[PDB]
Amino acid sequence: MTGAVCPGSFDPVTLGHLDVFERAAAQFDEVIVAVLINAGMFTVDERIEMIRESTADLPNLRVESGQGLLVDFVRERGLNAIVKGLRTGTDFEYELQMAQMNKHIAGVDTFFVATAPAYSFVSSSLAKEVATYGGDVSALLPASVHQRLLGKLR
Amino acid sequence: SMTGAVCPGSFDPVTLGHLDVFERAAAQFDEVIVAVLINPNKAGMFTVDERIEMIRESTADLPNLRVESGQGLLVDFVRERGLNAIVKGLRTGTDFEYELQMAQMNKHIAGVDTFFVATAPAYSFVSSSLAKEVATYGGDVSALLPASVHQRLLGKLR
Amino acid sequence: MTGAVCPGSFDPVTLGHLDVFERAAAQFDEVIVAVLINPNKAGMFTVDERIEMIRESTADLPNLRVESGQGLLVDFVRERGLNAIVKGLRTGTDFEYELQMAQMNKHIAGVDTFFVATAPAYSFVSSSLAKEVATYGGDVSALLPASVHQRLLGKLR
Amino acid sequence: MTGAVCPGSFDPVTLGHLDVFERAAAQFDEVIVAVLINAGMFTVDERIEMIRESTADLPNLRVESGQGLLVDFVRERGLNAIVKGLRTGTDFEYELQMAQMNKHIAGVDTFFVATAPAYSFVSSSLAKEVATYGGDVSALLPASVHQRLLGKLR
Amino acid sequence: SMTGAVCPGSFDPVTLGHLDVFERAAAQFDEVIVAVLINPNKAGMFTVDERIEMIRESTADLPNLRVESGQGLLVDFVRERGLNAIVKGLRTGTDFEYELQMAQMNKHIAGVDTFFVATAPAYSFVSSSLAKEVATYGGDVSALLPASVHQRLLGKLR
Amino acid sequence: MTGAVCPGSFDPVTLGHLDVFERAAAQFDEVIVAVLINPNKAGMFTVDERIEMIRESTADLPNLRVESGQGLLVDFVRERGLNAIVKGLRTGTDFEYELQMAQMNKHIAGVDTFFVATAPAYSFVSSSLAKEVATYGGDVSALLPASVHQRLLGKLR
Ligand SMILES: O=C(O)c1cc2ccccc2cc1O
Ligand SMILES: O=C(O)c1cc2ccccc2cc1O
Ligand SMILES: O=C(O)c1cc2ccccc2cc1O
Ligand SMILES: O=C(O)c1cc2ccccc2cc1O
Repeated sequence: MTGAVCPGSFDPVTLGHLDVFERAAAQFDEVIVAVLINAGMFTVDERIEMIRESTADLPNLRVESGQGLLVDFVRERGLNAIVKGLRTGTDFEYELQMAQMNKHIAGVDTFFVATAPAYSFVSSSLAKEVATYGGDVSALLPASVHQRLLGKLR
Repeated sequence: SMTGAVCPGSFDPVTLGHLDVFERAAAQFDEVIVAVLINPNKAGMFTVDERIEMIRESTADLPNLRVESGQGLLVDFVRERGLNAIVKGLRTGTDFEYELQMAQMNKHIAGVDTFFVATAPAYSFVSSSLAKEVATYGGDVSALLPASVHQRLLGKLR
Repeated sequence: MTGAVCPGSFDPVTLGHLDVFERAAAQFDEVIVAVLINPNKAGMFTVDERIEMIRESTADLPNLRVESGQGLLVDFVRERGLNAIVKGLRTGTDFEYELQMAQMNKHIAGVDTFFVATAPAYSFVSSSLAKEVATYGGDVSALLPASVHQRLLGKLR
Repeated sequence: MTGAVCPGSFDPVTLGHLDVFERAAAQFDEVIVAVLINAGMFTVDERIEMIRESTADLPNLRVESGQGLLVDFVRERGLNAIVKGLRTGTDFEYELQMAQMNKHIAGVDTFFVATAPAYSFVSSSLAKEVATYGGDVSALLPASVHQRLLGKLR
Repeated sequence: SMTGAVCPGSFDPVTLGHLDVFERAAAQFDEVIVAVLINPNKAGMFTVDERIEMIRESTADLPNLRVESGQGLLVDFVRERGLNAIVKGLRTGTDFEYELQMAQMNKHIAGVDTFFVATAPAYSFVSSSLAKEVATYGGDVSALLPASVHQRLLGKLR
Repeated sequence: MTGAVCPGSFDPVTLGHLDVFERAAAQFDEVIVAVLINPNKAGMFTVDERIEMIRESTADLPNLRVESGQGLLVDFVRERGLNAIVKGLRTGTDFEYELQMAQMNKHIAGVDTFFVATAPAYSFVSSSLAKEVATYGGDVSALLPASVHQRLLGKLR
């Protein structure tokens, strides 16, 4: 009965995120993608849909929204592990501070894994920015997500 | 002879990480001034008087440390009090590259030195901002703050 | 034939920037300083002021020119028939973010980014820190070109 | 049937290592501590004994020695995950390079987890050095290990 | 006008990460010299001639790039050839702080500039040393090295 | 009453080190430069040479003294009734390792470590890089005190 939570705002989910989801799904019996309710581009419902569409081939993964402390989200589902992806530009020092705080207040472990090099420079924010000015980010997002992004811009 | 250093911050609220730095500064310098920043824009959770009071309660055993508020250029605060050293603490999550930039700038414009000290591992992941955030949602940060600060913090959230 | 673009908001240009401009001008046949303007946030200096301050402090570099733009840097670069960006490094540079942007810029447009460390004397000035220090009276005269310093004090007063 | 490998030379195992072992053991069904055969202080057999003694309360953990590529060690046991601890002084950039190489050549994922703050500054090398000159490292090593270290020095 | 840069290393053997840097330098400078270090102490896997040959095969499409061996101070190699720029690549695992130190030193003693460029993500985790180590134990690094280098490497291991 | 120890192998002392010595001497009542010797590896300079080069370049600091030692730094510090180390930071400093050692030193002996950044002009010299550069003829005269430079060239010849 192993399991981990993969947190984020995912506005929108990128192939970097999906790579991490797939690795978590391959190494834990159960994975929950935790979508933060927090001024963004997609609604929570749209963000969940896009992740669900992109993870249809991962039977042991589900997608849920949440608010407040991540460790409460994790513990209320009977788990005590977080899997977080690393990419170029991740503020790792801040992630370490939060990992140590999260272990202290709730006994939740955080496992970090590097995203694949091909997806190591995409972020939700940079993808939106580049797409806004007509840059081609189609190789960096799930095909579904890419078309919905184009819709939001145009 | 008379040595001295300034320990700067907003301290909203003071944490055990801050206190650890205060104690080390007070042990190594004849005089220490904790400089509490007043910021006219972003008003935090505690007033400047409340922040000073919380620092004074926490540093009651440090006779050579005093607490003062201030505004503007830190190196002016320092030099106005006849000193020319700043002691700053490092924790997990400190933007150290930015701290180094500011240290080199402060040396250049006013001849003030900056000494960095790492907080104890037990207190290395607390920050004022993260403590407030965790406490707001009912997380237990009582092991990371002075006892009286924790009491006051619970009060401000109700 | 060779050429590079040196990008920034330059609000105002510092001696750190000028050091990088000079090195690029010495190593490439042409250099274009790209003054990138955000149409949705005014800086301290207008575009014409920014360009004027750069021109006055680069007058001894015959192969350097200054132009403003907005939107994607790689479009600015490519529309001028170039394929290289030269970016300075200083103390406090978010290099991980710069690397992310460099890899994205190469991916979307085939543009290369070359980083160069600014001289130690100029390694701790930034436009933002110079403005902050000068706002509260600190002496930044040694860190900014003559074309900038008193104009900066002017804006603050 | 989840599982991970925790690699090292462990010469000797520290409480920082043990903290990582315990977290891996809590989050994966099976954990293998992989002890490198590589000029050190303890023999491979002694290093294994010390880890086994220190992990007696972890029923799903075993300890084995090995040589050559770590990913071959991992894959030959039917697993494809490595759990590696982080401490103050870890050369993380090099660990990331190796993680990306290991994923490329064998499809093995590497999960990084920060050791507890109390154990974040001990290393096998620094513990030996300090102990050699009479420094007290008893709070940083398993009680068994500490006494055997004293034996090797005296 | 005539611009130029030197790309230094031991290249034992050259990798696709190196080649990526070579290609970018050759695209941006009128002339590029790949400088192959001879070290009298630590003799690696390939002789200097073999290393030069492997680089030349890999750079056959770069007419403005040439390969030369050298010894001693890199800035002397650079200045002796009438140049004053070095182009160095960055990958995962590069000791960048040390590279910055050396760049500032090289500017100070000889007025030589150093331009850093990040290798493509696909080639960002290969290094000469790690490629040899993985290959020695039968790992497949053929996607990370030029085709002829891979062939030669398999030969040296038998 | 107050005091700090400035440790290193100082083989040879650089202007980066001297900058740190001067700042410590200005901020503490006494400063001891601790020349740490490895009995199992000879450096370029003997202990007496190292100490002599430091004394000659610190003659204008009346509250600084120079002593050699070996073994645990914290024993050197504590046996002199002190409890503070002052260590310089430069470009290329392995700060993560320095932090690890600082936390260990606090744990085993209660000794505090204060880090200070050396001046930008001296931020890229190290004993090791100065020796390497000078070995192959590079000019490091501006990075080392007069007490060192020609003695260094002497050793290399
Ligand atoms: O930082 C996050 O990504 C985050 C995601 C959450 C997702 C669901 C509930 C709480 C959450 C808290 C977070 O800090
Ligand atoms: O950044 C600070 O912590 C700071 C504190 C001050 C405290 C008193 C006066 C000026 C100050 C300036 C600062 O930048
Ligand atoms: O780096 C290691 O810690 C390591 C441990 C091993 C342990 C057993 C077999 C191979 C191994 C290879 C390694 O690189
Ligand atoms: O570090 C190097 O890669 C290096 C290469 C050289 C190549 C040719 C001549 C001198 C050289 C000096 C170096 O430090």
